[PDB]
Amino acid sequence: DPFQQVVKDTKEQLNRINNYITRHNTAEEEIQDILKDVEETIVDLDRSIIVMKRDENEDVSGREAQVKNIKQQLDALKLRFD
Amino acid sequence: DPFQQVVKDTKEQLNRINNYITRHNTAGDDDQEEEIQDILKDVEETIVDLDRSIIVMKRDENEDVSGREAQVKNIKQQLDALKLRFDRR
Repeated sequence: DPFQQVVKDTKEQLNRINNYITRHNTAEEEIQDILKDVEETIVDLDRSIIVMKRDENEDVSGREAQVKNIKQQLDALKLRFD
Repeated sequence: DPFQQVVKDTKEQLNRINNYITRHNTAGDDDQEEEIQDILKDVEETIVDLDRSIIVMKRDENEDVSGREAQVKNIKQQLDALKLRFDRR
């Protein structure tokens, strides 16, 4: 699952920057840039969830339309049976 | 889905009864007529179940989304604390 891999690698990337700050705290422009890259990645995750809610509402709508079509085919058939 | 198969199958049954009426403007034999009534019964119960399953699907998928949102909020918290730590260098 793509979503889970992105979450994992980002998690991982964040732990690396953290460890890097720890070692350098015990001991800049690049960290600021990396954090901007990560903020962008996270907004993309947010967007992908939104797309997912949309697509699933569409799948649901679509299934409901199929069941209603069967209902209509049954009703036409009952009438025809009369 | 199995949903899609059930739809497939139920439409097929509907078609077979239609074709059956076409071949019989008056009653076929008792056994034939009763089998048809049973198929109508089957179809009717299947509708209730198909409807019910759409409810379960919406539920399940809503849970999947909530899960994903919680996962993103965790990363975001993890980033925001790092940003502050970086600020305090």
